[PDB]
Amino acid sequence: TLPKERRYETFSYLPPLSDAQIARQIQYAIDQGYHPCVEFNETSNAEIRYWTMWKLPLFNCTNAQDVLNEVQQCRSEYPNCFIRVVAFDNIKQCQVMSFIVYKP
Amino acid sequence: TLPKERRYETFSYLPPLSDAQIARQIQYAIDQGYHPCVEFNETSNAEIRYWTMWKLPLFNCTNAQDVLNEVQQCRSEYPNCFIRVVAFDNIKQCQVMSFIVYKP
Amino acid sequence: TLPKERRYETFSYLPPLSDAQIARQIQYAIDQGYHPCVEFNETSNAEIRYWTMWKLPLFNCTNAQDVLNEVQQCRSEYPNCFIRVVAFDNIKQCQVMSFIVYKP
Amino acid sequence: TYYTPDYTPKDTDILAAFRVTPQPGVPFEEAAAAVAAESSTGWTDLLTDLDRYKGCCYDIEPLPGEDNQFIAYIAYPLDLFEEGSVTNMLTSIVGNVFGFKALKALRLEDLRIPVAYLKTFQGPPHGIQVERDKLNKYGRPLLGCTIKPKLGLSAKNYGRAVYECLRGGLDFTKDDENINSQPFQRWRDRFLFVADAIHKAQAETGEIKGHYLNVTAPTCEEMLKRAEFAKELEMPIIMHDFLTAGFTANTTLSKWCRDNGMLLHIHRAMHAVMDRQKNHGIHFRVLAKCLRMSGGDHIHTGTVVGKLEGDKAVTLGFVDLLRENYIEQDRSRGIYFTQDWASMPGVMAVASGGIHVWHMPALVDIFGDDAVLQFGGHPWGNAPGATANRVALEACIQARNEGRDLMREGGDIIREAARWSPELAAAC
Amino acid sequence: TYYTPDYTPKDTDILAAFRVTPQPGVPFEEAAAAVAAESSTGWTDLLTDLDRYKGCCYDIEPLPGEDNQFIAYIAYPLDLFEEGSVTNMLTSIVGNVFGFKALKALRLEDLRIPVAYLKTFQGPPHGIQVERDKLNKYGRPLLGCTIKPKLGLSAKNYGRAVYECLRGGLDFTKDDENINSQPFQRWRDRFLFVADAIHKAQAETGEIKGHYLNVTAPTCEEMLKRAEFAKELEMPIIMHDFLTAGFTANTTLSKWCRDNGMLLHIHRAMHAVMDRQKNHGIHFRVLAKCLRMSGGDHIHTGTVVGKLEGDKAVTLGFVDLLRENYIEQDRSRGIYFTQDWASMPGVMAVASGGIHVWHMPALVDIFGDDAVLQFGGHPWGNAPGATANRVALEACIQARNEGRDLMREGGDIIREAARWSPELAAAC
Amino acid sequence: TYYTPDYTPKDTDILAAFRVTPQPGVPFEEAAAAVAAESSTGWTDLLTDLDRYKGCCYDIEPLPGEDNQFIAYIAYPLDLFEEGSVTNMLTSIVGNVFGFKALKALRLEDLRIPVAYLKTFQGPPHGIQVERDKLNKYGRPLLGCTIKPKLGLSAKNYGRAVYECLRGGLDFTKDDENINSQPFQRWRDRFLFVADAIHKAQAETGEIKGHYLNVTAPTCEEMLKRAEFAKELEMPIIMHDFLTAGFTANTTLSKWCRDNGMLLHIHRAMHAVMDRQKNHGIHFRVLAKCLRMSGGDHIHTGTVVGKLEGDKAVTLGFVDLLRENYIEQDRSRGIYFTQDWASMPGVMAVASGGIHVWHMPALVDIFGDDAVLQFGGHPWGNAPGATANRVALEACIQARNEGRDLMREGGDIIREAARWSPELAAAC
Amino acid sequence: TYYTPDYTPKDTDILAAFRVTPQPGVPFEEAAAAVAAESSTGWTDLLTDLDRYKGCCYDIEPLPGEDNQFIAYIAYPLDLFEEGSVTNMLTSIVGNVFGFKALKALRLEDLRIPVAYLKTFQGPPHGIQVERDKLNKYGRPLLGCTIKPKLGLSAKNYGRAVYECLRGGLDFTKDDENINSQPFQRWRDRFLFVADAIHKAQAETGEIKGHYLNVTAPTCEEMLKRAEFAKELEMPIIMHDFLTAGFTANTTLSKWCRDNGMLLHIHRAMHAVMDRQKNHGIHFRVLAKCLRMSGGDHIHTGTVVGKLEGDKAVTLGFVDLLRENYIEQDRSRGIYFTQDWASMPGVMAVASGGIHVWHMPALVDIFGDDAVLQFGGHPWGNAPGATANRVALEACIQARNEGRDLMREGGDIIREAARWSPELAAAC
Ligand SMILES: [Cl-]
Ligand SMILES: [Cl-]
Ligand SMILES: [Cl-]
Ligand SMILES: [Cl-]
Ligand SMILES: [Cl-]
Ligand SMILES: [Cl-]
Ligand SMILES: [Cl-]
Repeated sequence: TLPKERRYETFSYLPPLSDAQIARQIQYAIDQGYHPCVEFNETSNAEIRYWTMWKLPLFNCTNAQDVLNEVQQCRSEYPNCFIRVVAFDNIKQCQVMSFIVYKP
Repeated sequence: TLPKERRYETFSYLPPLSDAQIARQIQYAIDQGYHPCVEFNETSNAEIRYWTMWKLPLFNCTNAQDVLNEVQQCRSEYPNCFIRVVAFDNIKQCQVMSFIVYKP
Repeated sequence: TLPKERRYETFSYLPPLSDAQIARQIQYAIDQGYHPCVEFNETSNAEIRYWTMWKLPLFNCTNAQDVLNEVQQCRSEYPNCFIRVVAFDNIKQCQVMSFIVYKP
Repeated sequence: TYYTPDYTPKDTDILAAFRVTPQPGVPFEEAAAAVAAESSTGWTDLLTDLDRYKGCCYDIEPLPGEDNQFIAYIAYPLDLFEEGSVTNMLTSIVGNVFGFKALKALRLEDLRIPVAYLKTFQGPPHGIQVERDKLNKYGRPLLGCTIKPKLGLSAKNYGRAVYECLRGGLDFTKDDENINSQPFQRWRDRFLFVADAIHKAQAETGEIKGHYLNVTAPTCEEMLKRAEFAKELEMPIIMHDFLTAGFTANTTLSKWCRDNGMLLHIHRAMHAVMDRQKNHGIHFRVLAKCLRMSGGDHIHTGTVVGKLEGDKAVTLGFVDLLRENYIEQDRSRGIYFTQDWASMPGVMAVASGGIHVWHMPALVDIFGDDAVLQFGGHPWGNAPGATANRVALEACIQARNEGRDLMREGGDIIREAARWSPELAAAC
Repeated sequence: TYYTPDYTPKDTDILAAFRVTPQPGVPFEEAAAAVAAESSTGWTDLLTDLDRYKGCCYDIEPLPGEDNQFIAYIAYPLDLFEEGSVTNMLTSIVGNVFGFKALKALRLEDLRIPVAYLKTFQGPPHGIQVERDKLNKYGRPLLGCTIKPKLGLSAKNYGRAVYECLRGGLDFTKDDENINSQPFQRWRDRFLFVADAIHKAQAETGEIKGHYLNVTAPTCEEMLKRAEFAKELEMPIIMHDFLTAGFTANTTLSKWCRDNGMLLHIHRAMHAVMDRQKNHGIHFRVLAKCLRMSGGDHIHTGTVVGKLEGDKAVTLGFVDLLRENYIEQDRSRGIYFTQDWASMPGVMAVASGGIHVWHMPALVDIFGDDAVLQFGGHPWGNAPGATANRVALEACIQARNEGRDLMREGGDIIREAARWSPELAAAC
Repeated sequence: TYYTPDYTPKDTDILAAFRVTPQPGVPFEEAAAAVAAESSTGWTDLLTDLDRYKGCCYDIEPLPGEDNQFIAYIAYPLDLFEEGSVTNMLTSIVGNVFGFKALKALRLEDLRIPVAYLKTFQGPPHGIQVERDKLNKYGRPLLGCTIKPKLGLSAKNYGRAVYECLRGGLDFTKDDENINSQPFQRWRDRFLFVADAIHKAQAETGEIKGHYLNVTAPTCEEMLKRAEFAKELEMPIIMHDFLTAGFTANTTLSKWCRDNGMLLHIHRAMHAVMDRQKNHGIHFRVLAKCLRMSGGDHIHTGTVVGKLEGDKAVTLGFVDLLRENYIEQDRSRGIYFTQDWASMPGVMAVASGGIHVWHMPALVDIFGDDAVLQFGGHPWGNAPGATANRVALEACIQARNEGRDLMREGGDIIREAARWSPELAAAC
Repeated sequence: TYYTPDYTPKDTDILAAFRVTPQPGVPFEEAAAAVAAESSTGWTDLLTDLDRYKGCCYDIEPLPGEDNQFIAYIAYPLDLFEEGSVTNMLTSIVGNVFGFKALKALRLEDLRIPVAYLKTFQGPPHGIQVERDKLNKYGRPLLGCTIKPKLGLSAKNYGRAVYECLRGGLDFTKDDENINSQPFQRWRDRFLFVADAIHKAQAETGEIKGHYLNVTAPTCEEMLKRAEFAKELEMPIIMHDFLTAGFTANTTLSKWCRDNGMLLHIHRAMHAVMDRQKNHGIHFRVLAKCLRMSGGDHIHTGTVVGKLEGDKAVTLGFVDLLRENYIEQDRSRGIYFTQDWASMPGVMAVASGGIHVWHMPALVDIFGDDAVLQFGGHPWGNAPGATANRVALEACIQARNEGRDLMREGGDIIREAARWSPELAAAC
């Protein structure tokens, strides 16, 4: 019998990802030429459309660590808040990644 | 990253005013010939249109102090209520001031 | 004081044409590469959209005489019908002439 | 960045040709870049690919003789513009750039509308060829008179003047652009008495008659209500002041005219506010192209009488832009770009202002058949003055068709006709 | 006949002040008469009393210094004009006269709209006072950001930018005047994501937020459909390009806004095509009076930064004409006539173009409370840049109310605030 | 006359590539001419310029191996076709020519739609990018389940099945194409209990859910009524059978979906009647282009499982034609012409038919993110079956993003995930 | 389970006869079960009684001579199908099954529509008997001409051709199926000039005239708007392309025709894409029964000239299915089932393609009275060519009525008539 459990779109069906797992996902985005960004919010449900941006997108540092740093900086300051990583394609002007990295 | 925090219209982006600061604003209204009045409400949000009047408007006292007294009196009777001072221009039948003078 | 008199569109404000004037009109149409045609009808007024075709359009005789022959043969067989010469521009798919040549 | 002299424009680009006057000390290349930047793109920046939304100046053309002036050619991508919207095309191109501080003056001279953009517009509700077929009028220019005085006649006295003009042999009469609905003459009363005048003239002459009933109005609802009343009265044609009313209202009316089979006469009130000074504004040919796209069946194009041969060539240039399917680039006539209209119908050119019978041969020769010749006094009054103009025109057309030279034989042609027409004689 | 220097204007007359440049060898008196005649009346003649329909020049004012220029004052009878129609008022006055051949140039400088004509218009759908009451915002200028880049963001990305700006303390964000509906961003998707952004900012901050959603459109039907969907989303404000769309469409929208409680922000795209050159066109102050009559709640009035004290005085002159009930004649500020608005509501002045936090003290001092200060990058992004501007503003207002002199103490007032606001400090 | 191998096609021409099988003894050049003639023009003749209305064969390409078959390339002028009308485009090209007696068989393989004709169409009401923004779903394919049995469940039982599926982690469930409204289950009851199921799943999971509610109907009125009721219930998505309903109905519904913010899922019932035989009919890729132009947000593209590498390549060819902006000519994948879509939005590919969890890695690898994977029994039922497919999907996407090779490591990826997911394990 | 050779079909069942080609190695019994399963039902399974929703093959009929082909008879319960919906019936029966992999080919040859299902449909808006009563035409076939060229004539030139045809003695002229609304000819102009042509021909001849005005359109709204304008013009008949527009649009139009008294001519553009190959697709007689159900008053049935006696018998078979009340099973004419139409009105057969006067006796003999004979050049033009056909027709009908044998005496009958008709003579 399935349990009832709030979920969080992409990757929320997997066990939580390790900082090393997060950095691999970020590395994929950098290697595709996408622009990673960090965002967080106090809740998540179906009706919420926007989260809040953490600082700004980092536009092309070549290394996944500076982005990870941001995740963990956000995680330590805002530990009651959901956090996720987003990646933008600037060519097609579309979002191509949005994954839950931390849940309270 | 800007924090998420409730605001309160004019002067809610400054440090809460000192009593001497409230007096100087009230004196500006008196010197312009405006009619100051005090009001309070239990909550404040975008959706609330009217607050509750404290007593009556003060209809031409020459001195900021009697208004300030009213603010102090309200603040002590209702420490769980927001308070603001407002000023009316009777010529143009328009409100020309509305600033937050006390929060919980 | 201008009389009240029924007209018949292009050239109806001139003296009725001679057969020689009718021939020069036709020759122009031929020299411009237009396709002349003869048409007749029992009445004329503003509500009438279509006249009746006399035989067929003449499809690239460089002489205006057989066109004129058709008018003459129409005029004599149908002495009670108004008659006219039209001409078409096949490129533009539009009519470029339509002039009255005989009234009962 | 914004000046790219190696860019070759796509067939889908919108192109603009601006006559630029830079401020003293601004070099041409900076002014040209500025023109392209200020008429286009001007952290979220790196969420988009700004390259594909910029205009660019792809050519700077100096102007021999002119002081500190040049032609900037700008290309804009198709995707910047709302489909079907002359309003958005104008806002995007001329919305902003004319106020830029590094320019002393700016004038938009021409625009190349690409086929892929044109197919998003309806264009004229009818166009030249359909209009002749509805009115049954072939092989000659049409003829109109304006009513005088402009303002002041009661609706009924107004209709009397219209009846007398039309019964004389004119095809059309015309509301003044100032007459909408006013205390001395409410629109509904005018529409009604004008319809009576047309009905009488049409029945007496056996020719289709019309009157450009002005529906220019304060609001779109009010404009459409005047249009519907003309349609109720079975009027074949109405009129609109496209610039003072605006292209939003005009595009509304143009579609309604298509939907309802109504002919649409466009008056160009206010054009010289923008289109007159050589250093600044928008050339009338640009406003004319916009009108063809939004839609009208006729448009005033100015007179050619008493104008230099170079003004005349410029006029003929835009008249081709209004009437033809394909117009080749031709700077001797102020055509900056080749313009392909992809079968969008042409608009009738209306010639008016200070014309009389003795101009007739020249008018027919200059404009040919696809024009309205709008006149507006004969010694004997309205109906005789109309007969005079109608016999003159028919005489010119006969002569031309006969191979006579209207520029040399003009007065002769008129003099011959004056011999069997008393009205025409009285007009000389 | 057309020049009557002894005529004294009635309180019901419309008056026009034209700057006139006659052709070489045309005397002032004939040019004056021509301006009056060609902007009015220009056998049936003796059926009407032409006297009561003519404009007349009642005064000719030579211009010391200027070469071959003068001011012609024209008076027009109340009965010439359609009630409630800016369209007809423009067509009447400026429809024709700017192309007259005896004039080298012509500029309409000012109009005196009589009380009796004003009463036939609705005016702003709300006006300064009602607008503050709806928004609950008192005792200060309002604050807006434009979103950048102008074009190219997807609807959703666009809404993200709006949310960050608003949540930082701005009252409004703004669609660019070029954004209507395009392949990269369809209007309905934009309206929807912007409403989500407003709802989230307004709930986080506890302050009413808005965004001027641009309803400028190809036709009146599509404009009203965009307005209706903003209403359906409970948006408090929308925007319209009044000049590229036209006064017919704008008047329709202004009535719809009154009927539906919607605030109306007016953008002036294309104004410099007509209003920029000193010798020819129409002065913006005329277009502003027309907009006030047709209707708007806000209108762009240009910036005062980096402009001479004489340009500043002219801007301030027309700002008063937009906001006040009664404006006294005052040539040093370009006010040619005393203008009485007979209780028609005033329009908020919108100051924008090249403004930053250090301009704040000057902007507050120059415009006072009844203005929108429209900005549009902070080092830390949208929300911090918004807080920086919002603290700067509140600091200046506190300082003003305290008696401090914002022109001398400005930098100080800003430096003091920067001490306890890190966002504001980062902006210095 | 109809065979002109020197003609070079204009960018505004519509091009067609027909596989032609002539009758024994008909030479290729006559069959080609006949294909061009019978799909176009076929005394009044000399009233028109027939040249500009003919299609022409501009190239004949023999087919190595094939018996008596060749590819005829036809060009049609832009002016033949009604703007915005797929109906008229089909009628014109395929209305007639397939019954011509000199042809033994005829198959239309591809069409090159020119930019100038594409701009007259709306296209998908939303398209890939907008749809992800409305649903909030990024960086992965979407997932759907069809409900079983196809027919026979009461509305309420049907909703119970929907809720269990959705609450398990699927984004969408789907009406069978056969279910419209029937004695065992009326559409209004189904719409209402499906909306209850969605609301409960969406509130339990915090993810946006949808169900393609089938509005295919006997008339346009009844189709739009079913649409409006879905809108009234705030459903995000509906479904239409485009071929059995028709393009006229589909175009209507596609415009209504754009007007109302509704997503449109298109089912391709009946396509194998026409598209299956190699010698005769219309290739699906043509039906797919037509559908993109009329409009849909999703369309079934068939499965890739258990098909030859050459059938796979063909599917991938038309999947690109559905999703991309620019598709380069490429015969090895069945693309006969380069196709520029001019920013018309792409349509999501829907893969369905005989798919299970162990196909997951190949499906992600083949289609990438912009696809809906439509499944339709798990041992423990609907919700567990859904969780299995959802974990499997998320495992493959994580693995891919990590650089793992989904074709070689597939089983491993699944086996690893099965270790911490009991539902996925039970499915192996 | 799906093959039940003992099932006897109920009178309320829908029956289908499919010609099946199985893949090599698939036995007939499995292919047959697959056909029934894949066109029907294909834990929640045991919530429903799947028995009462399945199709079954109740009979397998081998085909002597044919290689690997047989007839499968499928029975479907009444409850599967939406009332009044040809769209849902087609979707149900042919939606899916044609792509099943175990079949090499599949063609639907016939359907038995049960009386209980037929009573849910309107059928023809008028039908044969009512149509003759409205047109006042008894005891003979009707006559039509198609206008040539197909495309390119202006609306006015088009109308001239229609007038000349009609006034010669034809009952109807016809729009081409390609003519909807196009740059060279907009629909509203065409409708208008065609109405004038009919009015003039009807007044000159004293016989009711009509022209099948094509209302095929991009959307249902636009189709209905064209239909309403024909109605406003008092046109007796209009035309629709039922397959390229679709059955949803057609059924909408058919109801509208019934509500408004308009006759509906149905053109079968595209039918050969599905209906031509013997091994795969859907036989025309099936599309024909569908059209009768959705509704039309005329349909194209193909010509009988230059066809084998067996093709002829097949055509006559489906012509009886279109016109009669009760049609007995008859495989020598391709009738697979007895079809009872339960008083649903018959549709007029339209014979066209390559017909000339000398075919007249055979046409009358083959079709009898209830047909439209559609021709489309006489040496003397349109009106004489029409007289020739009309005299020829009347000569044949007189001859038949007199007991003459039209197959043997045909040329004689024509020769006798040619003696007193110069137009008919000229045509020989
Ligand atoms: Cl010029
Ligand atoms: Cl003019
Ligand atoms: Cl100035
Ligand atoms: Cl501005
Ligand atoms: Cl294939
Ligand atoms: Cl499928
Ligand atoms: Cl046929």
